[PDB]
Amino acid sequence: GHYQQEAFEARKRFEESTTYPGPIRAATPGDTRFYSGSLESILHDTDRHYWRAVTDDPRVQHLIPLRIRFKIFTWVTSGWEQRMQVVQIMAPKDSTIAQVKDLVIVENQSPYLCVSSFHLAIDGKELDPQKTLGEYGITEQSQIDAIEQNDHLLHRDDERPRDWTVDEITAEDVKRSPYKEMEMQPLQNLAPRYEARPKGYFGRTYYSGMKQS
Amino acid sequence: PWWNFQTEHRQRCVLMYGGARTKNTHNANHRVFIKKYKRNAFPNRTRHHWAVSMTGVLSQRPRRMPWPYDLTSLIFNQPRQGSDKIGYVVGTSMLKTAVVATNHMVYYPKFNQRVSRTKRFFAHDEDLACVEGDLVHIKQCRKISKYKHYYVFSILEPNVEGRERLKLGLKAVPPPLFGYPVSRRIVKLN
Amino acid sequence: QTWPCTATICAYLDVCVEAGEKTWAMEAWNRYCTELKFLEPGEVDPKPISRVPFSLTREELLYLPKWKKHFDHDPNLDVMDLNRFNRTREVYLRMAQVMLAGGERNAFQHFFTKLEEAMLNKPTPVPEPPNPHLVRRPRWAPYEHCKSVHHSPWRLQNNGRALALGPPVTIEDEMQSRFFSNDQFLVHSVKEVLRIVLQEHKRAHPTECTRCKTEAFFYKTKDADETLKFCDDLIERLFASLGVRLSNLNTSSLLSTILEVFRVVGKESGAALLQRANEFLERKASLGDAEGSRENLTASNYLQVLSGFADESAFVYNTKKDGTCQYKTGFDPRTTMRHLADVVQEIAGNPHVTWAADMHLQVVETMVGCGTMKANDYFVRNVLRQFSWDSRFLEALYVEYRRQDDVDMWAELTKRALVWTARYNAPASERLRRLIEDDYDTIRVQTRTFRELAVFQ
Amino acid sequence: ERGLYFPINHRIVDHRIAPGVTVEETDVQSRYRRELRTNFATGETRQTIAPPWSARERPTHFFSLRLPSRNSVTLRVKEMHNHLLFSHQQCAPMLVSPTKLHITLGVMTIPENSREELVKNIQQSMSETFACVQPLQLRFRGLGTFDFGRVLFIRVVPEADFGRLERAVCDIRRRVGGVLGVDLKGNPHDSYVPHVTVAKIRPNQRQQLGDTIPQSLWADYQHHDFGDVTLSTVDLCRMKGSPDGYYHTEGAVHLS
Amino acid sequence: RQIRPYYNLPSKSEHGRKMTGFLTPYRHWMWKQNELWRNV
Amino acid sequence: GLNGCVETGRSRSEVARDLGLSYTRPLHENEKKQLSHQAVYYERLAKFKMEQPEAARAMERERFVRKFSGMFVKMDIRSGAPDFPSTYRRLLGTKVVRWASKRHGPN
Amino acid sequence: RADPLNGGSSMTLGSKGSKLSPEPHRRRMPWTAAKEYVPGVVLNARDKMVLDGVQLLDIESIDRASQLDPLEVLRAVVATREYNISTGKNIFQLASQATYNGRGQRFYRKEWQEGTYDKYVTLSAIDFDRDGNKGTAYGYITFHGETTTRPVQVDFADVPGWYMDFVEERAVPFTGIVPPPPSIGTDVPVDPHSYRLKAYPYYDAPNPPEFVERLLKDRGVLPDTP
Amino acid sequence: ARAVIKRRSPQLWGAPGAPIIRMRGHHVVWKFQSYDLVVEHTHKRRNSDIRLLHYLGKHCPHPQKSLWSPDTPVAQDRHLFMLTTVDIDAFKYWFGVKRCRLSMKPWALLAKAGLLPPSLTQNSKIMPKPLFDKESLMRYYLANRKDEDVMAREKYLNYENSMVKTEEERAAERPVAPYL
Amino acid sequence: SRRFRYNTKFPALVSYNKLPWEVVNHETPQFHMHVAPHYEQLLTLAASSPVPHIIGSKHIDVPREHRLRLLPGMLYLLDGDTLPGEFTINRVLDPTALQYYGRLSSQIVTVEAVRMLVPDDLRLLCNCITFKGPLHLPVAPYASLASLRGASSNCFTLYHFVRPNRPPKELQLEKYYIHAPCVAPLSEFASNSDERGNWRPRLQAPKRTRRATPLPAYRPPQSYLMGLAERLAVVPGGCFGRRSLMWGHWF
RNA sequence: AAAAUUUUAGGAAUAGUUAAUAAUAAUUUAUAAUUUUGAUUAGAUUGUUUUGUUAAUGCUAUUAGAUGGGUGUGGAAAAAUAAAAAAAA
Ligand SMILES: [Mg+2]
Ligand SMILES: [Mg+2]
Ligand SMILES: [Mg+2]
Ligand SMILES: [Mg+2]
Repeated sequence: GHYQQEAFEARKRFEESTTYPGPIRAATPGDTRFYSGSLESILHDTDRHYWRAVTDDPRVQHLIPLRIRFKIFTWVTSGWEQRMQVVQIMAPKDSTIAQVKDLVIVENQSPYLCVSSFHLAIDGKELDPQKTLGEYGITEQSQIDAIEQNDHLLHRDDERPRDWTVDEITAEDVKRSPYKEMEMQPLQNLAPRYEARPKGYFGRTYYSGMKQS
Repeated sequence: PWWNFQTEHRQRCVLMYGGARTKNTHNANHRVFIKKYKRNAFPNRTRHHWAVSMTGVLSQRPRRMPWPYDLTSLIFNQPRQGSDKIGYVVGTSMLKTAVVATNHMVYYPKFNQRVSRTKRFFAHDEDLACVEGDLVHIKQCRKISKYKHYYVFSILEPNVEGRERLKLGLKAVPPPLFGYPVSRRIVKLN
Repeated sequence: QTWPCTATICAYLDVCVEAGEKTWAMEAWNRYCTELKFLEPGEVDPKPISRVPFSLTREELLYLPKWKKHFDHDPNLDVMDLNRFNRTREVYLRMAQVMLAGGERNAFQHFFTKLEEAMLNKPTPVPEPPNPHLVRRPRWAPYEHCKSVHHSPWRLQNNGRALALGPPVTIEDEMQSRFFSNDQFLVHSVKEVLRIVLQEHKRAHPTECTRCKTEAFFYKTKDADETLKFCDDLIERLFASLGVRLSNLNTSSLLSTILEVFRVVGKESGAALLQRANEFLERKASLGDAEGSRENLTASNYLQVLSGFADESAFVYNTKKDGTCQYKTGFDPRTTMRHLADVVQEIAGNPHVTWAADMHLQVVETMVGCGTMKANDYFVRNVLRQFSWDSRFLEALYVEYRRQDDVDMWAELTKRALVWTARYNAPASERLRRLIEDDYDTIRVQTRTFRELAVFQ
Repeated sequence: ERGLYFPINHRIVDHRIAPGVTVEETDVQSRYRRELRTNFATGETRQTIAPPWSARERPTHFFSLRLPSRNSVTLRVKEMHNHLLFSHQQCAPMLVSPTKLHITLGVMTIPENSREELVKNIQQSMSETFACVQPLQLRFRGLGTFDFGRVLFIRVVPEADFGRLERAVCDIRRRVGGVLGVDLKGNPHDSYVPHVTVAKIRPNQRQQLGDTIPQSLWADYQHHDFGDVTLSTVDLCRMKGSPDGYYHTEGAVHLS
Repeated sequence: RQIRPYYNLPSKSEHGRKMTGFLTPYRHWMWKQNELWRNV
Repeated sequence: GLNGCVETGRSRSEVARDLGLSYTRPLHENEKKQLSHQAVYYERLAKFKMEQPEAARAMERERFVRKFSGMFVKMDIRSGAPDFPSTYRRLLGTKVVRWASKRHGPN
Repeated sequence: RADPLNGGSSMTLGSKGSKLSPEPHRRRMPWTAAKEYVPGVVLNARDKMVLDGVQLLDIESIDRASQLDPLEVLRAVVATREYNISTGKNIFQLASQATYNGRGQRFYRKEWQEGTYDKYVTLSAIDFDRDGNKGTAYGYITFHGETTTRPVQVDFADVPGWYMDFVEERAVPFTGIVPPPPSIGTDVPVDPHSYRLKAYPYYDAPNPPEFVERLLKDRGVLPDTP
Repeated sequence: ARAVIKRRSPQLWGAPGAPIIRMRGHHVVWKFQSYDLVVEHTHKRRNSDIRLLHYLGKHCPHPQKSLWSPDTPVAQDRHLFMLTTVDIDAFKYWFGVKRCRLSMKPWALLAKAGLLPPSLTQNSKIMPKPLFDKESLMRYYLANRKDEDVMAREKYLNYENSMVKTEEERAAERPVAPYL
Repeated sequence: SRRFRYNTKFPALVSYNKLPWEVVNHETPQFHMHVAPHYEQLLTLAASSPVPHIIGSKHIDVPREHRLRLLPGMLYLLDGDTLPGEFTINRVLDPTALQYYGRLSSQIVTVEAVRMLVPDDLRLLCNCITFKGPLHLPVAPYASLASLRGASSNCFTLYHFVRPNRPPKELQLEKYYIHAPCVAPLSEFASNSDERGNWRPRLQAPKRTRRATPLPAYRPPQSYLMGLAERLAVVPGGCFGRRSLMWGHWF
């Protein structure tokens, strides 16, 4: 918005200064890992956990915290839900989109995400695995999605996983994949016990951007 | 009304004019100790309980109460009590962890005098400067691990002898000769 | 005893100007900003932060008294380092504005001359990046779960992901004042001075500058001529000083302010404003030596043109004679609407001009004043669904309704307009509601809530 | 079951993500302790940073303490090379030859026109600064990284005569950059970090070598002790690698 | 509470409450009046 | 680099970090081989999840599913008590059988 | 919160309302959104005394010994039909009778046409599930001569409160597309003789005299003698 | 949101709810009974002190003869007295800024004091509750309605800032010669 | 209710209470529900002022390689009916889908046909809408659509490319909500029009001797009602408006 | 998240265990952690404005109320009789 161009322009004018001595690092503190409160809070790199009244010199950001979005199928008791999971890397400024894929693959801790090949895309347009973040104007604020192989098949009943509510789960597939891990047959402590949202939660029509009634 | 005699009482529901509305807790109850165990067999190794045990904390005679005024508050303005401590580093066996012995103060109002007690803390030194026998400044902070709420704020006095002792490959300080006391007699010869 | 930084001084001088009290700004100046310098070739550009920040050597810690070791964050300590970006030219500008506002020519001439000279002959200071605390660094969010634009089937809901309503008020499309070059800041400074002239004129004659509350609105005030003279001399002073350099910078905001001064103080019909603006732009394309390719009047300028037309046709409503309306002496609706029409033709022609609610409002108002009786159709085609509105629309529109042939049309049109108000989230204002109430004997339209009336009695 | 239910190291809030996002819309997952991993662990070091205009131009000359013959340092660095090359021989182009080992006290850009005025004037000021300073015994242990893990060096511990160095350097810093305006890549009111550069990746090399020296090589030597050295000799050197087989030396000062 | 009169719409059900709040138009008008007063 | 920052709150290791100085005591082989073992975690991990995705996905299955099984699923003052046996001693004999003593550390 | 009753005025809990806002008060429960509902209990509640003396069969009783006289079957069908309309008529019971499943017709619920309340629904399209009397029904809402821009699922289509009026002019074939009827302020120029506005945003109705009589005869102003 | 509701003392919303000004006292023989005006939360616990925001005062519901003042032949003064202590800075804070609620009995009290108008529950059963019709109300409103600006300024003075600066104190506060 | 600050409660990996991510299925009617009211707005824009990529001369051609990094999001209008190559053709005859194009076909160009085109590899989509006849809007001369023969040969088509099963964001329609005035009503007073002399002003309201005809007397409704819609927080119709104003609900 | 204050006449060892790594490890790495400045088990006991005596540093009382997890709802578990809290006209 306004911030982005205000600070961009500020940086760009700062770089064209003929006369500047350079900052004194005894006057330019780092950040503290030690502050009150139990939680450990990660902030912007321009920001500190103490009060600093003075505005520090604009720096180019050498580690850009990209966010890459995935679609997961979350099991809730009623049936499957399709929701969103972000993976966040720190990708060096000049890095190549291939390398961004690689960093993204290493950083995900969920078993259900990276199984097949995925393509990075912005507003539905694929990115060249060949070229730099610089060219595509990728910043933290930029919205990056990720698209799997079978994702364009999800409108069918096949690729989309089958919920034991409406579908047979057989000794074929009891031993394979999220079904196996889930332990469909109830145990005393009830197995891994997944989040549940009921059937009448959204009414007769499911969740939408547009009000349908 | 607590200032009125036994016979002077009329109503028990209100204070007529002013003063303190006081409930009488009955202090003399003749409470007693029940003896459930033989003097031979008492079911504890280190200590035996034969009488009525005094209870509470600060209700405990003779009263021992927290004393804010000591060396530590003398030097520091603390936002919260115990937010600053000065102590000595005792041992570093744990990476990025300095154990620190510190003194604090207790006041006995009966005898009108103070005692110094001592307490150990785990402090977090990133970068591992602290050598056993350093005089350090220590502060309260973010919870770091199960037992570490404190970090090393500044080394007041480093240990120069200990550091040069390390540089030569030797331990910072000689290991204590005897460990904890025992109730046995160890006969170990040659 | 907190020493104000340059930013703080700016703010307080803004308060001074708007208050028009020179005697505040003078003491403030004298006390704090005196030694404030400009930036020269030998100056070092944004000065590094030099402060140590506060620590204690072990001897300082142990041997000092309690208070010498007490650090509360004290504004005074970093004042030097808040000032490290050299915002001085702003202070000088504000101070010019004040000396003008308090009606003193010599002092104003002084500050403005210093400023002009420095802007011409000295380097442009490096701007400060956006203050983390005043304005907040935008934090990352996915915009996925959001009420869609069409979420409510009855209207256009604006949304966090994009704006479908369109701009309610025209914005100037210039970066924050500190990001300007020195020449650009010279221009900006002149437009600022003009704006203060205008404000002072409106504080001296609030009656004449308010639209259509009095017939006094249609006629130049005496003292308007000396004012416009001042403005003339000022602008020609700007063309005298800046040379060919003017060809390279944005004159848009300057123009719109110029136009608004010649619309308000001197009162010029819409055609006179368009003429004036075109002559100005020709002047700017000619001083730079080139092939032309004139920049067109930007949206804000056109806003001043149109509001010029609306000033042209304006009525004092409801004389105590139960006489309908008074109009500007020597008023021709035909001419006015002629020029307005081909002007809107011109605007809608140019693809780079973004429309806003206020522009439409000026047009609509000119339509009502002209007795066009097309005001409705324009409003419903171009505005109603696709913008967020004031109730000012419905005010002038009501004046339009009132003039139709039979009564029933009046009534029904008015009622329908209220329904519009309920549908589109216009909170129909008190002014409008009073306008409707006045005719209650004729139209029988109830404007008040039940509860409101009860409570009232 | 073998520890805290919620391990304390895993409690992390990301404030650089918008408020409300993590509660409803989506959850954000990251390995957050790669970033939180500190300056001691990574081995980074914060050098005096250049203003952009100075950052544009290559450095030409530098101040150096010359290491004498028969050093503890040179010997142990040779031992370290042996070990590293036996582990991974992809290091071979990264490593600096033991012949070029020197202590870097500061770096500077001299333009080629004013060259002689500047070298004479510098040399003189340098000789005046170091007039009173007797030789310096400094201690080397530990490794560190400059320029995002591209430069791998041996730290100079502030346990010894180092203190004196700091005043000494800060004087020439205030002469060479303060008095006669010269481009020291930093501020003259700031002190440079002295170091012995061991491995380095130049721009040309970077393609075949990679963008950062993998920490797996030097992890074990990170805190290794290279020993003590006394230093009598200060040089101002231009960087030419073929003139004498050692950095081409434009000026010299003896500490005695 | 919300007052439920006897001439509210009777719900014939054995599985739940016997009387649904639904108002005779009279009751609505009345309620409006009382509530105007308390608005005052 | 021996002093901490009063206004900043940052420790001495922090201002030492910022001035680009390193105070560190000479280390024995313990601390050296611990640190040199820890430094490399991410390279080992990157190599693991590049070159061997199935093994990784197995372990992850176990972790992810574990998060739903177990004692506490959500973090509250009870769950997020750093010292569980200490703050609830009143549970230790009867209800909670995991711990046999109320104190495992200084406090 | 977004839209309070009488602004915040707290002098009584009842002063607020029966719901604080139109919007759901907890975010975790969306269905708490303020709707316009309908007395489902009474309006389902079909009359079982209509099925007295009938002898219905079931679906899966196909047996030869089980079924009955064709006359008995016919009066059974008529009894069942009377049982289904016994409350009012469901949309899907109205729509199957009209041409083109009643596309284009205006379906008003009884209470939408009485008092100052004026509202109806133009039918855009219909999905009959296998069971009639149920389904989904989409359309445009028209409230006081002001119409929706896009179609919407008609709420409470299953509850039997609905009436409509068949007009050949409004009929649309399944081939074409049902146009939204014009909102009277915008698309069609406002006319008094064609359409007059019942009630408008600040209006409300005068007092009907029998209500007044009754309320005074309640509060004890006007006397009432046994 | 309790699984088995506490049946006897229900409330509205979660506890602790918006602070409400209550009258409460321990129950005793009627001859000695006093009450406490107390700002506290909506959901009380066993002892009323746990949620107690402020203590507004004592109120004694026993008409008293005034023996503090000299016996006065004035008719009205020798009616019995009813004594109450109000803390009105805290009251105006809590009620005004914090937006409290009010039970009815304290309302009757503070009405007697002149802090509040008489409550909703105080009924002369002589008069009925009024009727309303909008056209008559409208005629009365068209009959009397003040000017817009007058009304806006009244709302300004009552709700927003009261204390304003006359031109005089301006002239007296603006700097003189050496810095003017 | 406001959105709470951050989630410290549940592990991130597991993600727990999360509004489902809405995804647009092209096989259902729901797709068109999303896309339709945008199209109309889009066309409206095209009728007033020019937008650059809206009008192409011919079908866009790209290699297989660059297919999915160029096409998705692209929306352009063509004069004739020609269906993009390597696209399987689906006719949309199902009435529920057709339904949402109602407003667009009545108050803008009549919709002749709708087509769902899916690429053979199945990962791309083209929504193709064929309009018949001239706009029911007036068309400006300098406007984009004035360069088209199908408006102002009477058939012409809109083409919209998109990925299947994506959120109704990355079909990019929201860039188009720029709003330009239709200058048709003022075209009367321009110096170009010869009907500008047939115009006459009404400056003053005409003397009126009669009040508006009074509304028919109010019949109080006879059936049961759900209670005050004020107190139930129901907006005036259950339709639109603010809950404070109870107009037009029964009483 | 912590800091202080913590009882038994005759006194010994305690343990899903410390610290670093990390959304690791039922077998990661380490010279680990608690204790005689009194631990852990075990007895007794409802913890830091409430009483009684007294000229007085003292002695002598103070109730009651937070008892783990196992589809985890809720803003917060405080959620299975036992009010004396007006709980959407
Ligand atoms: Mg603890
Ligand atoms: Mg026990
Ligand atoms: Mg709220
Ligand atoms: Mg249980």
